[PDB]
Amino acid sequence: AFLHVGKMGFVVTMLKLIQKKLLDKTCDQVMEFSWSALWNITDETPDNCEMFLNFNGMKLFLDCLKEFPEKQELHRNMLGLLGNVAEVKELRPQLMTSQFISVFSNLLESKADGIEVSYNACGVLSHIMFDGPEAWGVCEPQREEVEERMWAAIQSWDINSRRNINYRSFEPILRLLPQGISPVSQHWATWALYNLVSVYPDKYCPLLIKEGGMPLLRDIIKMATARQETKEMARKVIEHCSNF
Amino acid sequence: AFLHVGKMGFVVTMLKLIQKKLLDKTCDQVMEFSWSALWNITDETPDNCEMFLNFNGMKLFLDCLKEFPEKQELHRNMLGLLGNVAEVKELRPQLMTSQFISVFSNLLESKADGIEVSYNACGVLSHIMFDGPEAWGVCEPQREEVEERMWAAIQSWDINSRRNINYRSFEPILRLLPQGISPVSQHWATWALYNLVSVYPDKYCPLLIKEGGMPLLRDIIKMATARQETKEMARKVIEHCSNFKEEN
Repeated sequence: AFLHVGKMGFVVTMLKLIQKKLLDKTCDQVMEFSWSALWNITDETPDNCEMFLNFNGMKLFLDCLKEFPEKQELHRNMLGLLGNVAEVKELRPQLMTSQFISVFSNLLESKADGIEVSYNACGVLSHIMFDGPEAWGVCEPQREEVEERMWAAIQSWDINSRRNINYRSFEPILRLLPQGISPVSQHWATWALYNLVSVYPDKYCPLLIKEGGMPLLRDIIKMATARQETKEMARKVIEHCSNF
Repeated sequence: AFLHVGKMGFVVTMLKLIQKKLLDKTCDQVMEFSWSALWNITDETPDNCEMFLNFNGMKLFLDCLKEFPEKQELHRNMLGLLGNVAEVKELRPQLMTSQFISVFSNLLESKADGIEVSYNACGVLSHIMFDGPEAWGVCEPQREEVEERMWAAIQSWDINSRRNINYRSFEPILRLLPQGISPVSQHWATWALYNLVSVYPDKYCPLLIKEGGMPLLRDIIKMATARQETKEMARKVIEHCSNFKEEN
């Protein structure tokens, strides 16, 4: 258990501490904990994502990225937090700026913490791209260029990567499967499931099955808008889950 | 998504800051931050609980309690942390000393931060009681005296108490339902659910339902050996949850 984050204003407490550490130019264990705490308290918790944005958290994120460009765990934790923010459809419009899209697109090539920074940045963009081209009112980083960078990132990851992430539910990922608005978001989501059932089948195969992932992946194989590579990946995900 | 992983260097860093603030005799925001950070990182994370104990956490706890006997926020943070430690079965043997049991039992009557200190002390003791009488050994006070104080504490709390707690999973509470070793621990766990579904149904009815709490509570009501007062609380939880699905 933990305290009541809303009543205690814990999101604000963390962001104030991050601001103090950033001014002292220190990325120590306390700085990294503060971001790790924000990542963890925003999991499936939109009110905490909303409070992060309303307390100017995006500015602290960008300033920390620039002041600490080689701090890999810091980058992982910050991008995990933003991955949770990006799952909230009502908050995504706040991510649709050239400043923010450029950062996420640039992080697709990050080699920090193995694949975690690239993966979480691709997740952020996958939820953004799911809203369709009308939602992309940003002129610089063109949508098609970011999309091609997302395909490049996904294909570059080792499918047997061990991972510094966990999911209590696959529902935000599964929501990217039954749609043709954004094939790249569907491909990211299929890769996410494939990697997890490949490397951690005992935890993630039962999770994927219980939440209805199998019919969703079968539908991908029959889906006109899905790319050949996504259909091939989806059949293999079914493959490992049936063995289970 | 989330990441709940042990971090030896951070547990060590937090314990060192607490020890420093202890020597300074100052329970400032940093002292509260450090204990609340330990509470946060032990949530659903047994590895950080194990590291806390390996790096002398119990002595720091006792010393902070003795140095700062009226600081309610500190007590709430420390007992929150210990509540997470006590969920780990392999770590509970390290809590079985007369020194620690007396401290926890004497917190059952605490009025610090509403009910939070008394509630978390009772939770620590509920997981301890679940281990049975052999684990208690010759620890003092006697196991039956502590059990009676736990019953009394539970009945003293307002069932509609507002709370300074959050659960992301009820797993450690549900673990105390399908067992007959410790009736008081089953009662504490049923109370914990009853309070949360009474006061925060929109959050906790869906969690309890999704995590399989309904069959466990139904089983308590059908168990011939369960205490009627616990059966009636379990029934009220089922009633509240069944009502919840109606509204939605």
